[PDB]
Amino acid sequence: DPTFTERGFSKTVKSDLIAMFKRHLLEHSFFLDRAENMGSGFSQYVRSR
Amino acid sequence: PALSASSRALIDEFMSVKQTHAPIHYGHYIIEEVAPVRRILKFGNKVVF
Amino acid sequence: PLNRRMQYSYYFPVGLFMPNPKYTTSAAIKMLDNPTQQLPVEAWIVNKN
Amino acid sequence: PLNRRMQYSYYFPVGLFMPNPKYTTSAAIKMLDNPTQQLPVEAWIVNKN
Repeated sequence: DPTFTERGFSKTVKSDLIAMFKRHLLEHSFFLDRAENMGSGFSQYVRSR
Repeated sequence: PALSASSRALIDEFMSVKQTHAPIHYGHYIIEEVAPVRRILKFGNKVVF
Repeated sequence: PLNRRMQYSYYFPVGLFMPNPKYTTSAAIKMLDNPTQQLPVEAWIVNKN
Repeated sequence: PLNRRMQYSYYFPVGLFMPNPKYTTSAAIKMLDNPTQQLPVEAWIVNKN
């Protein structure tokens, strides 16, 4: 997603992208375990991912 | 007003129930987070909106 | 250029003090000291992580 | 070879100690001990089974 990047590869953009990695390791990996326990939005969730 | 508190006690009260918690303890106090960006706050699996 | 950056100014106090009729609004937290002569020394705010 | 092996390292402390302003969060649990001076000496964790 070039929103974060292509602004100038400083210490700061990568030092924020590390916390982005830490936040996305929890809510968007092993999505099938979410979708087998999620509500009625089964198919649209997998299509989104 | 940003989300501040006094000790960790009122923080982990406000993370427990975001509806019926204390804004003002005996001498202690905690100011709730109202903002243009209403942030997600994760504390373990307890997570509020 | 539609990826603008707003710059909000948050604020929070630290080290305030209640007036002498001190009350509480949660029947769970009881601190293990004399609660009347209590005043915060600090503030615990939350970050983007 | 889609059966890859992620090795997520976990970590947990033992023997840690609260600071001297002590308190509670849920008031429906009691212990038959003087609550001020007590120490977490062991740690219980939960296995895969």
